[PDB]
Amino acid sequence: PVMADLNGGLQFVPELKEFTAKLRKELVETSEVRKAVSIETALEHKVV
Amino acid sequence: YTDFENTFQKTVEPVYQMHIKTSKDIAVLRSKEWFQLDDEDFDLLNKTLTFETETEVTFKNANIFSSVKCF
Amino acid sequence: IPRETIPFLHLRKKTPAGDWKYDRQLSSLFLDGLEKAAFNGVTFKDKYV
Repeated sequence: PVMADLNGGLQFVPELKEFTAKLRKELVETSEVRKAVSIETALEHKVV
Repeated sequence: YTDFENTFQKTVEPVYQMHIKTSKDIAVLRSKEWFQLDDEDFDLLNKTLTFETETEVTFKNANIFSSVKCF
Repeated sequence: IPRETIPFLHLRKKTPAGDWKYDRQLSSLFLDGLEKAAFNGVTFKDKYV
């Protein structure tokens, strides 16, 4: 029997679950912050 | 009367309360140029803030203001 | 426990790469516990199983 590792070195990243969760939260936060700030700036412009 | 250059107004606004829950609220508040904290490193997270402001305005006509000052 | 020999009973510790390897300190804990159990006995009072 042959065992083929087609994983591209992913096994060498430690604490993979936490690392990927951190990446995901980074992205989600950036998106949400930017959206909220843009909405508030637009509303301030529309009232002023 | 239409002599709006002689007119002005002063209103004591109701006190407003905000419960800062998420980092989104902190980010939005820090975006507003008028929101100024003496301690730039203050931790707004899970804090209750109260705003007690006064607005002084002058007029250019019935519909528009010629100067606005909230503090 | 001799240097460079594995006890017949031992504990293992997971490495950063995620493989379980023999751990001397944990196995020492386990074997000391067994030694105490053999000599003084061990109580399971208040244990629900």
